Amino acid sequence: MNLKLQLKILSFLQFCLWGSWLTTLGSYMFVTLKFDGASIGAVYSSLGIAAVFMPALLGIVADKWLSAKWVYAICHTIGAITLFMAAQVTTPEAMFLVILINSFAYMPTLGLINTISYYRLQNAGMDIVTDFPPIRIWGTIGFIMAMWVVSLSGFELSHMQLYIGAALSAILVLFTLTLPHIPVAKQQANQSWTTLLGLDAFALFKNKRMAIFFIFSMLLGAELQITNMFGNTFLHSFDKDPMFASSFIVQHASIIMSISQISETLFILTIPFFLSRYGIKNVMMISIVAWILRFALFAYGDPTPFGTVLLVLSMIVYGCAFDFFNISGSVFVEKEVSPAIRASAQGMFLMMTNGFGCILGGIVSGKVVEMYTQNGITDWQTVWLIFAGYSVVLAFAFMAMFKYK
Repeated sequence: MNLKLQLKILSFLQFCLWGSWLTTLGSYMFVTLKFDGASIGAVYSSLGIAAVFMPALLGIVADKWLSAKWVYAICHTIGAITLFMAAQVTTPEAMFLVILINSFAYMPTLGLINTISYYRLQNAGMDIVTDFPPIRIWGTIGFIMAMWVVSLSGFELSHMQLYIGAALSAILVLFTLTLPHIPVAKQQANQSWTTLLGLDAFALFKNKRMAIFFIFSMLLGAELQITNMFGNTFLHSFDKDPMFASSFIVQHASIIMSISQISETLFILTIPFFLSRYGIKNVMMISIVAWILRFALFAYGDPTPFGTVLLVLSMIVYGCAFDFFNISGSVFVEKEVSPAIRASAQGMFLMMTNGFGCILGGIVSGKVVEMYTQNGITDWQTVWLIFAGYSVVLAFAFMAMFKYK
Protein backbone atom coordinates (compact mmCIF):
# COMPACT_ATOMS: atom_id res chain seq x y z
CA MET A 1 0.00 0.00 0.00
CA ASN A 2 0.93 3.60 -0.65
CA LEU A 3 1.84 5.07 2.74
CA LYS A 4 -0.27 8.21 2.11
CA LEU A 5 -3.19 5.94 1.27
CA GLN A 6 -2.63 3.94 4.45
CA LEU A 7 -2.54 6.97 6.66
CA LYS A 8 -5.62 8.38 4.96
CA ILE A 9 -7.61 5.17 5.47
CA LEU A 10 -6.34 5.16 9.06
CA SER A 11 -7.53 8.70 9.63
CA PHE A 12 -10.89 8.02 7.98
CA LEU A 13 -11.48 4.89 10.04
CA GLN A 14 -10.41 6.72 13.20
CA PHE A 15 -13.32 9.19 13.20
CA CYS A 16 -15.84 7.21 11.14
CA LEU A 17 -16.20 4.84 14.10
CA TRP A 18 -16.74 7.73 16.57
CA GLY A 19 -19.25 9.60 14.36
CA SER A 20 -21.30 6.42 13.84
CA TRP A 21 -22.90 6.86 17.28
CA LEU A 22 -21.61 10.05 18.96
CA THR A 23 -24.24 12.46 17.66
CA THR A 24 -27.18 10.01 17.74
CA LEU A 25 -26.34 8.11 20.96
CA GLY A 26 -28.40 10.52 23.02
CA SER A 27 -31.57 10.15 21.03
CA TYR A 28 -30.95 6.39 20.99
CA MET A 29 -30.88 6.43 24.81
CA PHE A 30 -33.85 8.82 25.00
CA VAL A 31 -36.23 7.50 22.33
CA THR A 32 -35.19 3.76 22.43
CA LEU A 33 -33.84 3.06 25.94
CA LYS A 34 -36.07 5.73 27.51
CA PHE A 35 -33.43 7.53 29.57
CA ASP A 36 -33.82 11.00 31.02
CA GLY A 37 -31.72 13.92 29.95
CA ALA A 38 -29.74 13.80 33.18
CA SER A 39 -28.44 10.28 32.57
CA ILE A 40 -27.89 10.98 28.86
CA GLY A 41 -25.83 13.97 29.97
CA ALA A 42 -24.04 11.77 32.48
CA VAL A 43 -23.11 9.23 29.83
CA TYR A 44 -21.82 12.04 27.63
CA SER A 45 -20.03 13.39 30.72
CA SER A 46 -17.59 10.44 30.65
CA LEU A 47 -15.84 11.73 27.52
CA GLY A 48 -14.69 14.76 29.50
CA ILE A 49 -13.38 12.61 32.34
CA ALA A 50 -11.45 10.47 29.85
CA ALA A 51 -10.14 13.47 27.90
CA VAL A 52 -8.83 15.16 31.07
CA PHE A 53 -6.70 12.04 31.78
CA MET A 54 -5.62 11.57 28.15
CA PRO A 55 -2.37 13.61 28.55
CA ALA A 56 -1.40 11.42 31.49
CA LEU A 57 -1.67 8.15 29.58
CA LEU A 58 -0.03 9.60 26.50
CA GLY A 59 2.78 10.73 28.76
CA ILE A 60 3.21 7.24 30.16
CA VAL A 61 3.34 5.89 26.61
CA ALA A 62 6.21 8.26 25.84
CA ASP A 63 7.94 7.81 29.23
CA LYS A 64 7.91 4.02 29.67
CA TRP A 65 8.47 3.72 25.95
CA LEU A 66 5.38 2.01 24.63
CA SER A 67 4.84 1.84 20.87
CA ALA A 68 2.06 4.03 19.50
CA LYS A 69 1.16 1.44 16.88
CA TRP A 70 0.59 -1.30 19.39
CA VAL A 71 -1.02 0.90 22.05
CA TYR A 72 -3.30 2.25 19.31
CA ALA A 73 -4.21 -1.33 18.35
CA ILE A 74 -4.91 -2.39 21.97
CA CYS A 75 -6.94 0.76 22.50
CA HIS A 76 -9.16 0.20 19.51
CA THR A 77 -9.58 -3.46 20.52
CA ILE A 78 -10.97 -2.18 23.83
CA GLY A 79 -13.06 0.38 21.92
CA ALA A 80 -14.62 -2.34 19.73
CA ILE A 81 -15.42 -4.66 22.63
CA THR A 82 -16.88 -1.71 24.48
CA LEU A 83 -19.14 -0.52 21.69
CA PHE A 84 -20.21 -4.17 21.31
CA MET A 85 -21.38 -4.18 24.90
CA ALA A 86 -22.92 -0.73 24.47
CA ALA A 87 -25.35 -2.16 21.95
CA GLN A 88 -26.52 -4.34 24.91
CA VAL A 89 -26.57 -2.13 28.05
CA THR A 90 -30.31 -1.21 28.45
CA THR A 91 -29.68 0.50 31.91
CA PRO A 92 -28.06 3.95 32.24
CA GLU A 93 -25.42 3.31 34.90
CA ALA A 94 -24.07 0.47 32.76
CA MET A 95 -24.13 2.71 29.71
CA PHE A 96 -22.05 5.28 31.60
CA LEU A 97 -19.61 2.54 32.53
CA VAL A 98 -19.07 1.03 29.11
CA ILE A 99 -18.82 4.51 27.56
CA LEU A 100 -16.33 5.37 30.33
CA ILE A 101 -14.08 2.46 29.31
CA ASN A 102 -14.58 3.28 25.65
CA SER A 103 -13.70 6.93 26.11
CA PHE A 104 -10.65 6.02 28.19
CA ALA A 105 -9.35 3.80 25.36
CA TYR A 106 -10.41 6.08 22.50
CA MET A 107 -9.31 9.55 23.69
CA PRO A 108 -5.56 8.68 23.89
CA THR A 109 -6.05 7.82 20.16
CA LEU A 110 -6.56 11.54 19.29
CA GLY A 111 -2.81 11.82 19.96
CA LEU A 112 -1.52 8.37 18.96
CA ILE A 113 -2.62 8.73 15.33
CA ASN A 114 -0.68 12.02 15.03
CA THR A 115 2.34 10.37 16.57
CA ILE A 116 2.05 7.37 14.23
CA SER A 117 1.75 9.44 11.09
CA TYR A 118 4.56 11.91 11.81
CA TYR A 119 7.16 9.18 12.26
CA ARG A 120 5.83 7.06 9.39
CA LEU A 121 5.98 10.08 7.01
CA GLN A 122 9.48 10.99 8.21
CA ASN A 123 10.55 7.37 7.75
CA ALA A 124 9.56 7.57 4.07
CA GLY A 125 11.27 10.92 3.54
CA MET A 126 8.01 12.85 3.22
CA ASP A 127 7.16 16.47 4.02
CA ILE A 128 5.33 16.51 7.36
CA VAL A 129 4.30 20.18 7.08
CA THR A 130 2.45 19.81 3.76
CA ASP A 131 1.36 16.17 4.06
CA PHE A 132 -0.39 16.26 7.43
CA PRO A 133 -3.30 18.52 6.28
CA PRO A 134 -4.37 16.13 3.43
CA ILE A 135 -4.31 13.16 5.86
CA ARG A 136 -6.11 14.85 8.78
CA ILE A 137 -9.01 15.93 6.53
CA TRP A 138 -10.08 12.36 5.76
CA GLY A 139 -10.90 12.05 9.43
CA THR A 140 -13.53 14.74 9.15
CA ILE A 141 -14.62 13.20 5.85
CA GLY A 142 -15.05 9.86 7.67
CA PHE A 143 -16.85 11.39 10.67
CA ILE A 144 -19.39 13.08 8.40
CA MET A 145 -19.77 10.04 6.16
CA ALA A 146 -20.43 7.84 9.21
CA MET A 147 -23.11 10.26 10.41
CA TRP A 148 -24.63 10.22 6.92
CA VAL A 149 -24.53 6.45 6.27
CA VAL A 150 -25.90 5.55 9.72
CA SER A 151 -28.65 8.19 9.22
CA LEU A 152 -29.52 6.87 5.74
CA SER A 153 -29.60 3.16 6.74
CA GLY A 154 -32.20 3.85 9.43
CA PHE A 155 -29.92 3.25 12.41
CA GLU A 156 -30.30 6.64 14.04
CA LEU A 157 -32.55 5.21 16.77
CA SER A 158 -30.89 1.76 16.90
CA HIS A 159 -28.04 0.02 18.61
CA MET A 160 -26.87 -0.99 15.17
CA GLN A 161 -24.80 2.20 15.08
CA LEU A 162 -22.90 0.78 18.04
CA TYR A 163 -22.32 -2.41 16.06
CA ILE A 164 -21.22 -0.23 13.11
CA GLY A 165 -18.74 1.44 15.47
CA ALA A 166 -17.65 -1.93 16.83
CA ALA A 167 -17.08 -3.28 13.31
CA LEU A 168 -15.23 -0.16 12.18
CA SER A 169 -13.04 -0.24 15.30
CA ALA A 170 -12.23 -3.90 14.57
CA ILE A 171 -11.38 -3.19 10.91
CA LEU A 172 -9.29 -0.28 12.15
CA VAL A 173 -7.36 -2.70 14.42
CA LEU A 174 -6.56 -5.19 11.70
CA PHE A 175 -5.63 -2.51 9.16
CA THR A 176 -3.57 -1.02 11.95
CA LEU A 177 -1.37 -4.13 11.92
CA THR A 178 -0.23 -3.44 8.34
CA LEU A 179 1.51 -0.15 9.30
CA PRO A 180 5.33 -0.05 8.95
CA HIS A 181 7.49 -0.81 11.97
CA ILE A 182 9.20 2.26 13.50
CA PRO A 183 11.62 1.79 16.44
CA VAL A 184 10.56 3.69 19.53
CA ALA A 185 14.25 4.68 19.76
CA LYS A 186 13.68 6.76 16.61
CA GLN A 187 10.91 8.62 18.50
CA GLN A 188 13.31 9.95 21.12
CA ALA A 189 14.78 13.41 21.77
CA ASN A 190 11.29 14.88 21.14
CA GLN A 191 9.61 16.45 24.17
CA SER A 192 6.07 15.18 24.38
CA TRP A 193 3.26 17.65 24.08
CA THR A 194 1.96 16.06 27.31
CA THR A 195 5.06 17.26 29.20
CA LEU A 196 3.71 20.81 28.79
CA LEU A 197 0.76 19.64 30.88
CA GLY A 198 1.42 18.02 34.21
CA LEU A 199 1.20 19.50 37.64
CA ASP A 200 3.44 22.54 37.25
CA ALA A 201 1.48 23.90 34.26
CA PHE A 202 -1.08 24.86 36.84
CA ALA A 203 1.49 27.51 37.68
CA LEU A 204 -0.36 29.60 35.12
CA PHE A 205 -3.10 29.93 37.75
CA LYS A 206 -0.77 32.09 39.81
CA ASN A 207 -2.26 35.14 38.10
CA LYS A 208 -5.72 35.89 39.44
CA ARG A 209 -6.46 37.54 36.10
CA MET A 210 -5.66 34.57 33.96
CA ALA A 211 -7.23 32.21 36.51
CA ILE A 212 -10.57 34.04 36.41
CA PHE A 213 -10.27 33.99 32.64
CA PHE A 214 -9.76 30.24 32.55
CA ILE A 215 -12.79 29.77 34.76
CA PHE A 216 -15.00 31.79 32.41
CA SER A 217 -13.56 29.91 29.47
CA MET A 218 -14.33 26.63 31.30
CA LEU A 219 -17.82 27.99 31.97
CA LEU A 220 -18.27 29.18 28.35
CA GLY A 221 -16.91 25.87 26.98
CA ALA A 222 -19.29 23.92 29.22
CA GLU A 223 -21.77 24.41 26.35
CA LEU A 224 -19.38 23.72 23.41
CA GLN A 225 -20.71 20.16 22.90
CA ILE A 226 -24.35 20.53 23.99
CA THR A 227 -25.86 20.33 20.54
CA ASN A 228 -23.68 17.43 19.51
CA MET A 229 -25.17 15.72 22.60
CA PHE A 230 -28.79 16.92 22.25
CA GLY A 231 -29.62 18.65 18.92
CA ASN A 232 -30.47 15.24 17.50
CA THR A 233 -32.81 14.56 20.43
CA PHE A 234 -34.40 17.95 19.90
CA LEU A 235 -34.74 17.46 16.15
CA HIS A 236 -36.48 14.09 16.66
CA SER A 237 -38.88 15.74 19.10
CA PHE A 238 -41.10 16.73 16.20
CA ASP A 239 -42.39 13.13 16.01
CA LYS A 240 -45.31 14.10 18.24
CA ASP A 241 -46.44 16.53 15.56
CA PRO A 242 -48.06 14.51 12.73
CA MET A 243 -47.23 17.31 10.30
CA PHE A 244 -43.55 16.69 10.96
CA ALA A 245 -43.38 13.00 11.73
CA SER A 246 -42.80 12.51 7.96
CA SER A 247 -40.14 15.25 7.73
CA PHE A 248 -36.58 14.55 6.46
CA ILE A 249 -35.20 16.83 9.19
CA VAL A 250 -37.23 14.88 11.80
CA GLN A 251 -36.38 11.40 10.38
CA HIS A 252 -32.92 12.37 8.97
CA ALA A 253 -31.72 14.73 11.74
CA SER A 254 -28.10 13.65 11.29
CA ILE A 255 -27.86 15.14 7.79
CA ILE A 256 -29.43 18.40 9.06
CA MET A 257 -26.98 18.38 12.00
CA SER A 258 -24.07 17.54 9.65
CA ILE A 259 -24.07 21.17 8.50
CA SER A 260 -22.46 22.08 11.84
CA GLN A 261 -19.40 19.87 11.47
CA ILE A 262 -19.11 20.91 7.82
CA SER A 263 -19.24 24.63 8.81
CA GLU A 264 -16.79 23.81 11.64
CA THR A 265 -14.35 22.60 9.00
CA LEU A 266 -14.81 25.34 6.41
CA PHE A 267 -14.91 28.31 8.84
CA ILE A 268 -11.28 27.52 9.77
CA LEU A 269 -10.36 29.20 6.46
CA THR A 270 -11.90 32.53 7.59
CA ILE A 271 -9.96 32.59 10.89
CA PRO A 272 -6.72 34.23 9.64
CA PHE A 273 -8.80 37.08 8.21
CA PHE A 274 -10.94 37.84 11.26
CA LEU A 275 -7.93 37.54 13.52
CA SER A 276 -6.00 40.06 11.38
CA ARG A 277 -8.99 42.36 10.73
CA TYR A 278 -10.58 42.62 14.15
CA GLY A 279 -8.22 41.18 16.70
CA ILE A 280 -8.54 38.89 19.62
CA LYS A 281 -11.23 40.33 21.93
CA ASN A 282 -13.43 41.12 18.94
CA VAL A 283 -13.23 37.55 17.65
CA MET A 284 -14.04 36.30 21.15
CA MET A 285 -17.11 38.54 21.13
CA ILE A 286 -18.29 37.34 17.72
CA SER A 287 -17.83 33.78 18.95
CA ILE A 288 -20.07 34.59 21.92
CA VAL A 289 -22.78 36.26 19.83
CA ALA A 290 -22.69 33.30 17.43
CA TRP A 291 -23.34 30.93 20.39
CA ILE A 292 -26.26 33.15 21.48
CA LEU A 293 -27.60 33.01 17.92
CA ARG A 294 -26.94 29.26 17.77
CA PHE A 295 -29.11 28.51 20.79
CA ALA A 296 -31.85 31.08 19.99
CA LEU A 297 -32.27 29.80 16.43
CA PHE A 298 -32.73 26.33 17.94
CA ALA A 299 -35.49 27.63 20.25
CA TYR A 300 -37.54 29.13 17.37
CA GLY A 301 -36.65 26.37 14.88
CA ASP A 302 -39.31 24.10 13.37
CA PRO A 303 -39.40 21.52 10.60
CA THR A 304 -41.50 24.27 8.93
CA PRO A 305 -40.35 26.30 5.93
CA PHE A 306 -39.13 29.25 8.00
CA GLY A 307 -38.26 26.99 10.92
CA THR A 308 -35.98 24.92 8.68
CA VAL A 309 -34.20 28.11 7.54
CA LEU A 310 -33.55 29.14 11.13
CA LEU A 311 -32.29 25.65 11.95
CA VAL A 312 -29.94 25.55 8.95
CA LEU A 313 -28.61 29.00 9.73
CA SER A 314 -27.80 28.08 13.33
CA MET A 315 -26.06 24.97 11.97
CA ILE A 316 -23.98 27.25 9.80
CA VAL A 317 -23.41 29.65 12.74
CA TYR A 318 -22.16 26.82 14.98
CA GLY A 319 -18.94 26.43 13.02
CA CYS A 320 -18.18 30.12 13.51
CA ALA A 321 -18.88 29.97 17.23
CA PHE A 322 -16.82 26.82 17.85
CA ASP A 323 -13.81 27.60 15.64
CA PHE A 324 -13.61 31.24 16.63
CA PHE A 325 -13.83 30.51 20.34
CA ASN A 326 -10.99 28.02 20.34
CA ILE A 327 -8.70 30.23 18.23
CA SER A 328 -9.29 33.52 20.02
CA GLY A 329 -9.13 31.94 23.47
CA SER A 330 -5.92 30.11 22.63
CA VAL A 331 -4.31 33.27 21.23
CA PHE A 332 -5.53 35.65 23.99
CA VAL A 333 -4.31 33.21 26.61
CA GLU A 334 -1.01 33.04 24.73
CA LYS A 335 -0.79 36.83 24.44
CA GLU A 336 -0.71 37.13 28.25
CA VAL A 337 1.87 34.48 28.93
CA SER A 338 5.60 34.69 29.33
CA PRO A 339 6.91 33.52 25.94
CA ALA A 340 8.21 30.30 27.61
CA ILE A 341 4.81 29.37 29.14
CA ARG A 342 3.07 29.98 25.80
CA ALA A 343 2.66 26.49 24.34
CA SER A 344 1.51 25.18 27.73
CA ALA A 345 -1.03 28.02 28.09
CA GLN A 346 -2.60 27.02 24.78
CA GLY A 347 -2.65 23.41 25.91
CA MET A 348 -4.30 24.16 29.22
CA PHE A 349 -6.88 26.45 27.57
CA LEU A 350 -8.03 23.68 25.23
CA MET A 351 -8.21 20.94 27.81
CA MET A 352 -9.78 23.19 30.42
CA THR A 353 -12.27 24.51 27.85
CA ASN A 354 -13.26 21.37 25.98
CA GLY A 355 -12.21 18.63 28.42
CA PHE A 356 -13.48 20.13 31.66
CA GLY A 357 -16.33 21.96 29.92
CA CYS A 358 -17.39 18.52 28.64
CA ILE A 359 -17.90 16.98 32.12
CA LEU A 360 -19.48 20.16 33.48
CA GLY A 361 -21.72 20.72 30.46
CA GLY A 362 -22.75 17.10 30.09
CA ILE A 363 -24.16 16.84 33.61
CA VAL A 364 -25.56 20.41 33.51
CA SER A 365 -27.32 20.29 30.15
CA GLY A 366 -28.68 16.88 31.04
CA LYS A 367 -30.33 18.20 34.20
CA VAL A 368 -31.79 21.07 32.15
CA VAL A 369 -33.37 18.72 29.58
CA GLU A 370 -34.64 16.52 32.44
CA MET A 371 -36.21 19.52 34.19
CA TYR A 372 -38.13 20.64 31.10
CA THR A 373 -39.34 17.15 30.14
CA GLN A 374 -42.79 16.23 31.43
CA ASN A 375 -44.73 13.14 30.27
CA GLY A 376 -41.80 12.20 28.01
CA ILE A 377 -42.05 15.53 26.12
CA THR A 378 -39.19 18.05 26.27
CA ASP A 379 -39.98 21.75 25.85
CA TRP A 380 -37.00 22.40 23.64
CA GLN A 381 -37.93 26.08 23.31
CA THR A 382 -37.40 26.70 27.05
CA VAL A 383 -34.24 24.55 27.11
CA TRP A 384 -32.64 26.27 24.12
CA LEU A 385 -33.58 29.67 25.48
CA ILE A 386 -32.01 28.80 28.84
CA PHE A 387 -28.71 28.08 27.18
CA ALA A 388 -29.03 31.16 24.93
CA GLY A 389 -29.43 33.34 28.02
CA TYR A 390 -26.39 31.67 29.55
CA SER A 391 -24.56 32.54 26.34
CA VAL A 392 -25.70 36.18 26.63
CA VAL A 393 -24.46 36.60 30.16
CA LEU A 394 -21.18 34.93 29.37
CA ALA A 395 -20.93 37.69 26.76
CA PHE A 396 -21.28 40.25 29.54
CA ALA A 397 -18.75 38.48 31.79
CA PHE A 398 -16.21 38.37 28.97
CA MET A 399 -16.79 42.07 28.19
CA ALA A 400 -16.36 42.89 31.89
CA MET A 401 -13.12 40.89 31.79
CA PHE A 402 -11.77 42.72 28.74
CA LYS A 403 -12.65 46.21 30.05
CA TYR A 404 -11.08 45.57 33.47
CA LYS A 405 -7.63 47.10 33.90
